[PDB]
Amino acid sequence: KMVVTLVVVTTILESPYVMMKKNHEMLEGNERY
Repeated sequence: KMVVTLVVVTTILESPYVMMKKNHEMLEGNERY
């Protein structure tokens, strides 16, 4: 074939500021919180 030639945002779980979601285990990323 053609051959080539060569922001960390921290927080803590405190209500109502940061709370867990309902399906938190079934989500990933920033949508978990």
